[PDB]
Amino acid sequence: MNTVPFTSAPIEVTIGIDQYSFNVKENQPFHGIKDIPIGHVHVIHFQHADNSSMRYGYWFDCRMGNFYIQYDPKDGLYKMMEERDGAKFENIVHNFKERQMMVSYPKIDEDDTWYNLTEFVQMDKIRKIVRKDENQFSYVDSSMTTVQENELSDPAHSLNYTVINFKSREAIRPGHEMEDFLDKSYYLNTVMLQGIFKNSSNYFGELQFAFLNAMFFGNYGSSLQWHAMIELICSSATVPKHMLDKLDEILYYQIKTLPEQYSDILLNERVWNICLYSSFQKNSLHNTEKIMENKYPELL
Amino acid sequence: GAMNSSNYAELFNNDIKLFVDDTNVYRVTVHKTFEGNVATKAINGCIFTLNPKTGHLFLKIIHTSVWAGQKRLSQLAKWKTAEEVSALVRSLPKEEQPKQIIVTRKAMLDPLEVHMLDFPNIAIRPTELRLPFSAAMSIDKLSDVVMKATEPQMVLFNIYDDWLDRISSYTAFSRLTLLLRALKTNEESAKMILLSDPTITIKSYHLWPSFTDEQWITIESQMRDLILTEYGRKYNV
Ligand SMILES: Cn1cnnc1SCC(=O)c1ccccc1
Repeated sequence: MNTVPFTSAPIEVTIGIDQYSFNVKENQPFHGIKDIPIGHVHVIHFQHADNSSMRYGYWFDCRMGNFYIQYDPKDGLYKMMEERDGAKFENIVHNFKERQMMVSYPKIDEDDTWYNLTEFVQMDKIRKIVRKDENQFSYVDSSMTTVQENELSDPAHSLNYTVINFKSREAIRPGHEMEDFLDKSYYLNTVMLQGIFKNSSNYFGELQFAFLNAMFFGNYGSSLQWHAMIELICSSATVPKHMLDKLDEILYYQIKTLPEQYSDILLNERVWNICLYSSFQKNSLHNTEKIMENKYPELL
Repeated sequence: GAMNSSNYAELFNNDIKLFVDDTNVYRVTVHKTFEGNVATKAINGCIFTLNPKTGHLFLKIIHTSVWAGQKRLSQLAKWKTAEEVSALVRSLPKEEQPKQIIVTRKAMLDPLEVHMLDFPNIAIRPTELRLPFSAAMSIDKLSDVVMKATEPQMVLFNIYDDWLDRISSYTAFSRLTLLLRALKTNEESAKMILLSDPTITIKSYHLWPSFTDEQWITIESQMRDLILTEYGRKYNV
């Protein structure tokens, strides 16, 4: 079990840790989060009480270093930092635990939700999408645009998701125009899987990361990326059986976790109706179709 | 964006553009089988690709052999149309290639866009106009060359004959669309109007009769009457 201590909490803020969240009052004696499961990436995120504008946060993996949070009054946000002095860090954490000034990561034993949402997500791939090589953790916020959004402006602050574009020369073989547009298997299997992602685990990792940034930060370009990666699979007649089975599980847990009240903005009617009812894979996503129909029948 | 009443004069500026109409590409007769089921028999078709400024019509004849062994022919027809338009563009010298292609049906947008990815600077546009180019096969000489074709063939016609010697391309297009609208609403009546007087002939190298300026005014008035009429005979007014 690992710990992310806080120097202090000078401004009133709602703090998220993965799918959990709690409110901290202005100058409340809060000194961090303990008992964080090792073996998974995590995200610690923030919404100030006075400016619900800009949700922001940090992806991290406690195996990669000792990280803490400290409010910066100049830049006006809670910043993640790495502590390189291991003994200073352990002494800080032990003091804060003794004084019981930390919240406990509140995982139910039965509960595999976070695993199921992050199964293929790896910190090393996160750090290639979010480029800031001097830190071991990655900042994301509501306003960051994607490389593809920038093509249609600050590149250092961009989400470098893999560009997917169904009407592109990358996606369409000369002479197979109709074939490749109507059946995207070539683009999925040769261009993206064999060529760019190398395997389906990396593809699923990026899909999962895009969903999580859409859900936790309302990041619009991340939602576009998530739906594009779903649509590319669903619009392919030829998909490995193991990928379809895994995709069904992935989407099931994403739809299960989505706040009911955010479905109007986070779910694209066209993609979902196409994927569940028109596409080649309309009959291949049984778990996802069943939860979508019972939880969001309006969308459909 | 989309082409409508607001931006109508743009058709006659000096940026090369082509209309593409695919309504006559896949054509069938529907008939009964010996068992009393229904079946289709394809007949020859054509892509109608027209420069509205010059009158230049690139009539790509679609021979029924192109459909042999193929499924979902109405879908294929849109992609075949886009393949042939793309081939036409690539065949033209750079300075003759269009800067815009306007499709008369929105279902042609994605097929043509995908086929023209190599030409990012050619704009593919829909239109809100209800243009009567489906009536092209009511023009006797065009119907004749399509139905006689025994293989794929491109034929060139000036759809304005020599009218641009005497009128502008705005006025020529307006006459063309009036004639075609008439032929679409009541083909028999329209053709009666055009050929009633045996002394006005169609030149061998023309599609329409050799009307004087005065006779065109009479003709155009008779076509307007027809279109309003049928619009009464239809709606009872
Ligand atoms: C010159 N030519 C060749 N064939 N018919 C013609 S007469 C109309 C014309 O110039 C034209 C040119 C190109 C395409 C369509 C029409």
